[PDB]
Amino acid sequence: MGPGFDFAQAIMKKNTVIARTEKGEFTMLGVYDRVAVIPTHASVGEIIYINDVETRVLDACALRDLTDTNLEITIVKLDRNQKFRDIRHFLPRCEDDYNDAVLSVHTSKFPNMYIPVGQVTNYGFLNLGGTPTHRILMYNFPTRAGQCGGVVTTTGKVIGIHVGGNGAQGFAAMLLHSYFTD
Repeated sequence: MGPGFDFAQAIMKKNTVIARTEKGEFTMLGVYDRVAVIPTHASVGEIIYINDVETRVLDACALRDLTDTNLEITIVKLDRNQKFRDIRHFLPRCEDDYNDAVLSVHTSKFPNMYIPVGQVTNYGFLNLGGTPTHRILMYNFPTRAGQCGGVVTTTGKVIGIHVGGNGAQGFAAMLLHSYFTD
């Protein structure tokens, strides 16, 4: 409907796949080459379904900060026959607050879904499902089951992936450029 939804759609149309684990279907953001991200609670194993294709996982790493605190991001390298468009130049370098963000989801349950979530706070610490978690972004939208892995964007930046909610607020894990230096 506007330039925010334009940037979000450009990311969804080229840089997302539907990932299925034993814990459900997730939006999955491809970042570069065969490297993607997913919430750590997806519990990625040796095999994952990518757009309903059985795919070997070549590597999977649950990120933690240097205080050894959960970040809720898992970086996956996929045994896929095709590379993602490289979007690392759209990743923030530092922790920040944002205006006018969109949360975008693409699953069997929620195809072509875009939510204007508004202002995004650098919230920091969250007890997420009982797990102390750092680098959390917060937005005042009542997000629901099915939106985990959703991509959070502003115009020109891919800033996070949706990892939870409390019924009134939604929470995303930061994406930082430094996670994807090769």
